[PDB]
Amino acid sequence: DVYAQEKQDFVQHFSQIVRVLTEDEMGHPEIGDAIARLKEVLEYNAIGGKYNRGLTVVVAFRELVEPRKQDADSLQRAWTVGWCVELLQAFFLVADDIMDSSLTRRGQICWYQKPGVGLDAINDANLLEACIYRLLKLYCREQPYYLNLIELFLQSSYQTEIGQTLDLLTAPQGNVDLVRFTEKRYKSIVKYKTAFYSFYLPIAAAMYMAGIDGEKEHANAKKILLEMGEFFQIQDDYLDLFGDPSVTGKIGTDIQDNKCSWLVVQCLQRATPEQYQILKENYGQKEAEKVARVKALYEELDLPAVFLQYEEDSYSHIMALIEQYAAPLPPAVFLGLARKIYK
Amino acid sequence: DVYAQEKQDFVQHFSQIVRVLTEDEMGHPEIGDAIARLKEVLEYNAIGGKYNRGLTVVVAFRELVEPRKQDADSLQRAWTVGWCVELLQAFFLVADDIMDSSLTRRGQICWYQKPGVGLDAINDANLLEACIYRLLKLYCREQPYYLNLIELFLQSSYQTEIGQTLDLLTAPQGNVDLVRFTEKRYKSIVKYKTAFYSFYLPIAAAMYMAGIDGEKEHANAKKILLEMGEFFQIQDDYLDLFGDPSVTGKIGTDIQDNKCSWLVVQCLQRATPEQYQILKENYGQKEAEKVARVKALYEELDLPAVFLQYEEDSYSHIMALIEQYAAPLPPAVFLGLARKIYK
Ligand SMILES: O=P(O)(O)C(Nc1cncc(-c2ccc(OC3CC3)cc2)c1)P(=O)(O)O
Ligand SMILES: O=P(O)(O)C(Nc1cncc(-c2ccc(OC3CC3)cc2)c1)P(=O)(O)O
Ligand SMILES: [Mg+2]
Ligand SMILES: [Mg+2]
Ligand SMILES: [Mg+2]
Ligand SMILES: [Mg+2]
Ligand SMILES: [Mg+2]
Ligand SMILES: [Mg+2]
Repeated sequence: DVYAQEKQDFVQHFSQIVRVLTEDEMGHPEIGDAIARLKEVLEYNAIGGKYNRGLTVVVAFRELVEPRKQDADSLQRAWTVGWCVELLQAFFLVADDIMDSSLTRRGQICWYQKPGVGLDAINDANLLEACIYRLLKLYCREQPYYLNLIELFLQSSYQTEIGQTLDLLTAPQGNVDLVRFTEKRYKSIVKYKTAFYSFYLPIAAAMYMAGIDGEKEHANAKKILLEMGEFFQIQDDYLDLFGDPSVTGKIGTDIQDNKCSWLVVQCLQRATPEQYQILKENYGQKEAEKVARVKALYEELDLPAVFLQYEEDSYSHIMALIEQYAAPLPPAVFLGLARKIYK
Repeated sequence: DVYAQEKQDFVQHFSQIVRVLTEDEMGHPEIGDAIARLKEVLEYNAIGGKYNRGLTVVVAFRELVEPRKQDADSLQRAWTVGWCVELLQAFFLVADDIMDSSLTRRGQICWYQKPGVGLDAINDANLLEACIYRLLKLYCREQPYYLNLIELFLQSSYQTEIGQTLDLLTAPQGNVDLVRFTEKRYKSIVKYKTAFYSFYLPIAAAMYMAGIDGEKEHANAKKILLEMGEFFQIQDDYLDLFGDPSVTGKIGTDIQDNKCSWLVVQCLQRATPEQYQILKENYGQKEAEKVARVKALYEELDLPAVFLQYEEDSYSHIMALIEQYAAPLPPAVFLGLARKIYK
């Protein structure tokens, strides 16, 4: 497994990331304390996930750059850009945990819930974002792809924030939202909030690094990668309720938070008028027994079996798209990523 | 007054800003609702201030570009970059109001306190930031200063966030912070959190637009502008307690929030050991009568008279720096800005 090959080296590069985001400022002692808080934020929030998004940059970089061109410094730029994707994820999750009222993430208490943090985490999150652009500058400023990468990271943030905005608008707290939970809406939300940054962004970064900047090549990749990202979010929604928390590292809140989850969309498609009422009376509320009634309804409509069927169909579909749109890129780029997310 | 001259035109340009941040996406109807929320965020949070930071870009642009070079399109790029500074301010204040537990801003209830907003304002704030880079791209992508401006806005966010981090670390909630409130610390905080973005950023943007990109020219400007920004923050601290709220548009929270304010630093420099105890027992707490005891202590040490003296000295100092460091730039660039902030 090519991801598992490259993991140790990727993670080991983190202490260099952190040294450089501190060595950058030994000329300014007055900001010493702030830099120490930054280190602590990086350590708590950039570590402990699966690193799939960041590793995708590195794996794809290997497969796209001719190996005589993979010198020490280029590899280091690749690992650094991979870490920039992980920093963007860390930015997003720290903020999302506050907005979703979350408890745990990656198996530990959410950063904002730590005593002494609280809403200061808003600034913490934005420092994570700022780190991306400081790394790009320190490591890629003289490369012909520098501007492409900056604009890709910015554009990806914007798309993700537009996605989040739709996610929030579709889920107002304390209000019966069932009319709004449709398939068309669901697919838009997830395209913008997850698919661009989690799937297009890292492969696109590696494309740009390898000097593949053509509009058609990017557009072809993107047809594959946005569909994979949609499946990824549906799986994330399913696991929010049916996953095992010692594996997912987090406790699901989608029903309480009134979310336009794939599950609730599937539910609505199938429920009898009576079941529609159960959903209505119980969805989007804090009360544990209300949450449980919803979950029972989902199990009564074999939504877990529906998810298992959908996963097999989506896998066939994604593979068909790799057949249609991968060339001229190595199909292994996309296949290694599909292996990481299916089963 | 050159600021007052250019104001009407600046403000009128806002509806174009908003049209372009919406016309940009008529090819993507699925995100329609999100774009409507964006418009609403822009309207509530980018409007109602004094526009000094954004206007500084435009005023400075006029004074630095030779007028035969001030065509219709260049002016429009100037007003747009001015609006990018105002968007950055709007980003910062929306987030800062949540973190400082604020009530009002610019004479209306803070965005996050509106019913139905709450911590969704975190995403709202970040959309404001994203707008900057979308405007730079749409209006300045083909200009030789494009990258300079992107890197200046990013670097300015980073510095401001580092400043904020020091502000928060120096003011932990529910803890007696008096030992940490020193002059040296105070000056660092304000340099980073306010001075870079409020004073260096807008003049630097206009410098870059006029093709003045030299390291020494930027460094000279910056010596002037960071000192002005320090005075600006001290005045902001003074007004937090002693300003009239129908003028400031906001209610001050520095004493409750346990802030390393210029006032508390001045207080510590002057208090008898007994007064030091009053401060200690009353600073940083929610209780209205505790706040009032602190204010009475400040008045007992004639801190308002100390501020009035300091303002006159700082004004003389800034003017001396304009004499030393303005050339080769027109001194009117800096003088018009000092007129806007002193008295
Ligand atoms: O990991 P999670 O299950 O919590 C997913 N988290 C996730 C997925 N896709 C995008 C985000 C995200 C990104 C930025 C956000 O706001 C910050 C920009 C200000 C909020 C959420 C967060 P979700 O809440 O959508 O099920
Ligand atoms: O307008 P205010 O009196 O409230 C001043 N506001 C202000 C001045 N300088 C910088 C900020 C600022 C910028 C960004 C912030 O956090 C966002 C980056 C995430 C928080 C505060 C806010 P302050 O709270 O320092 O007296
Ligand atoms: Mg979440
Ligand atoms: Mg979420
Ligand atoms: Mg989820
Ligand atoms: Mg404030
Ligand atoms: Mg503040
Ligand atoms: Mg203030």
